[PDB]
Amino acid sequence: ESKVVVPAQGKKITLQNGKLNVPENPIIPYIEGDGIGVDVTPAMLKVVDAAVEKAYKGERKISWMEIYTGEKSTQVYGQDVWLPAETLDLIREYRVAIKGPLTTPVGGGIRSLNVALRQELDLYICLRPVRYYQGTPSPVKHPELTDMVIFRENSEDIYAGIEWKADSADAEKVIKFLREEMGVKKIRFPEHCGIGIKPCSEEGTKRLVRAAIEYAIANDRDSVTLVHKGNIMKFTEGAFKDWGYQLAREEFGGELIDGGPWLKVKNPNTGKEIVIKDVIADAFLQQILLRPAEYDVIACMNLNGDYISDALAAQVGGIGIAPGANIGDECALFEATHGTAPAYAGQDKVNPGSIILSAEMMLRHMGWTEAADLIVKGMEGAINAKTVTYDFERLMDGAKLLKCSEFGDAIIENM
Amino acid sequence: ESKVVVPAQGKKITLQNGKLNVPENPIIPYIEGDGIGVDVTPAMLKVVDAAVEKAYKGERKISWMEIYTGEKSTQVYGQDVWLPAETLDLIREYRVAIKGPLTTPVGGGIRSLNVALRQELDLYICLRPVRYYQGTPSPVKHPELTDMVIFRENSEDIYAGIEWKADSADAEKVIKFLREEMGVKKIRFPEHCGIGIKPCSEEGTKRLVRAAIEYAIANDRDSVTLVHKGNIMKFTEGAFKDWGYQLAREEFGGELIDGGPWLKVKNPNTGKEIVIKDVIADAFLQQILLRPAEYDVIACMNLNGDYISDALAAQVGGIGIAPGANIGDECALFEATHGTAPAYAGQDKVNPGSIILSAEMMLRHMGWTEAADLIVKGMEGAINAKTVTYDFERLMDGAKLLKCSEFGDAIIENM
Ligand SMILES: [Mg+2]
Ligand SMILES: [Mg+2]
Repeated sequence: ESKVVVPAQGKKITLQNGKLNVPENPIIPYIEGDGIGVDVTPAMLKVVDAAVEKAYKGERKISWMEIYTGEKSTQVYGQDVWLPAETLDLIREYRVAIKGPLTTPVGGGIRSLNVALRQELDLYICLRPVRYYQGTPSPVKHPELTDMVIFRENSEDIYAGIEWKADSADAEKVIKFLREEMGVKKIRFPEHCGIGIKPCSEEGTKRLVRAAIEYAIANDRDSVTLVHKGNIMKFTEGAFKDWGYQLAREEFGGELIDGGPWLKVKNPNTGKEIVIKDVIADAFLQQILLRPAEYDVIACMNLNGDYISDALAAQVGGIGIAPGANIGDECALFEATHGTAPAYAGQDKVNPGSIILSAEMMLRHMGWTEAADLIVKGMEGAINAKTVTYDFERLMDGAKLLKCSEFGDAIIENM
Repeated sequence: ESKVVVPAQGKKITLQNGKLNVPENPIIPYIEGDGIGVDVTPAMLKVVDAAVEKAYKGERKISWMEIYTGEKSTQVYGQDVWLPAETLDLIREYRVAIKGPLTTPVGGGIRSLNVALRQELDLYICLRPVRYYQGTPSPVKHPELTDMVIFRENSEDIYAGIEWKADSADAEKVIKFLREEMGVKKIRFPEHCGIGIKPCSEEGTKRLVRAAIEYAIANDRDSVTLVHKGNIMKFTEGAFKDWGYQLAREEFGGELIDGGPWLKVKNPNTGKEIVIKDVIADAFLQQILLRPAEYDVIACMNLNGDYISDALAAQVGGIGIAPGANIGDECALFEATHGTAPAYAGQDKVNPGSIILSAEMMLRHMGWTEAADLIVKGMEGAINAKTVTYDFERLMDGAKLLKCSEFGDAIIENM
């Protein structure tokens, strides 16, 4: 029944002792993505192929394999198949995959497909690196001061999707339990009240922060900031902050700075002292504008990560080019972060920067750093050449308007 | 036992049929506020007195009455009295009060005093008007495009303070109920898991949005945008959005624009069609930078309001001068929005702009619009004269550094 055709030439990536074993001909699954995925994905495929072809001079080559999810899944596999079991099986099986913009339909009680993928594959790490690309028009005066890496927790928080509708039997049942058995007196209006649950575990926190610190060490980053709203949500957000610092101490030998609360972890490979600190979420949102240079690697919960990532993107003018990744212990799915933009779908005019940069993250994740570097090199040259897509062009003077595909080429030309 | 001395000259404000009856000599309670409250409050008192003295030419006069809350409450009433019952009684009794920056101690299991005040007095409306003041240094290129009014829900959300600590008996009890009786399977890690509850009621939503729309009408504002994360939290954030639009239809005759989802409410007094729309929270955080002019009156839940208000403030360079108000059906408490800054406490160097502007909101709320206008007029002249405090001065060239008190005078001089 499967419509997924595995490439004749191509070998599956394997995982052993926590390290990926990537052949020179890896099979990489890809989900086109709804809307503009039809435009961005082809550009991504061409630039990636160019990047690897150039980097390894024909020695290596990715064997792309199309898998389905979203609007296209229904057209391929049928009426109500928005996310086939095989897609989860395939991504897991092939360890590394990429996808275009996805959307979840309303009216059928279906929940976020993007979240379905993250949660079902236990892709607990949402990696969002936000940096500025010289030349990109931005709403701020000094976007270049932004060079941060977002480590957003992907398996917990209010995002779990645990909630009950107002007036429904369950909502009543839960509220009754809360007020009567839990002695909750802080529910301002118990009647006609929708209830949501916000979970946070020590293990969930530890693995995220652990991934963030290990990243700072690996990339010789200056600090890791734990963002949270612990002053209000002590047992969830405050706990995240507590466990974050605790992990820094327990596993990385973090020592106290001054009289607290900041810790310092000596990079075992560079001798550099990485600062482990924290800031309240609402203040952080101000500090990213006021003092962006003071920050680097960020570790936060699901919802905050969502907001923080979007805010950072907007500032540097990367709302349409922000790369993203969902990493887990067995597999990883890279994705275009922007929406589907159905109105422009098919016009070959949208900016492929997001998906392409996410593919650069993909290559780097596969250890193909030379190819990854070629993509970022291309991006910088193209953007800096003011030869861009409409979204950039409309905010500039003397820029050359390029089509989605044409921008792809521009990147290739600048490799 | 009370140490609160009521002014001999002065009359209490009364409320009838929803309207305040403010005498020419109203008694207005004020809480100094911890830290820099010691600096900002005196400046606020002097500027307000100057404003009213000038506006009404001696006819009217506020009789300030000091009440206590926070660090000062303990020094006045005793060891563990951070928030005396009389403070809540007094604010309620006098209908209108103002306060400096407040802080909640850690280690004693005490929860946010600021929230204690809002929730206990049922001050369900957190009004945060964010506008730019020509002259204030800002991190963005066009802060002048920001002229928004934030209507943040104050009695519900994850802010209610409903939560249980990881490994505690209650947390286990709740999680057990959730998994076993509620059939919850989305809790990634049930063990060592802190749990929080996020409530949202139809009534809580209706009164907030109702206050927001009535405000747009009263001030002839262009639109009301409902911010939310309904695509993930359907039964809480999505519900807020649903009830918001429903209210617009049910009580203000909102008609559909195009094919939805936007509605239009004709201002009964101006004939202007106010647009009722919505945007996902994370996108809004980007849209405030990218398209600030497209927005005006915002209606959102507690947590989002916190983030949105802080973000807007930072952009326009008003992190230290953003006014705020907690409005309810019986009383209202205006407040300095910034933190206490204990390090500068007593130095007479902090910017009093926040508390002063919050006092301008206070005067306007009392119907003393002439005095309110004098304060904003003073603010504009002082700021525009580049005769400012350190926080502004440090980011400018050729500006005259002024002390906290001195800036107060500058405002008065510009009335
Ligand atoms: Mg998003
Ligand atoms: Mg705050």
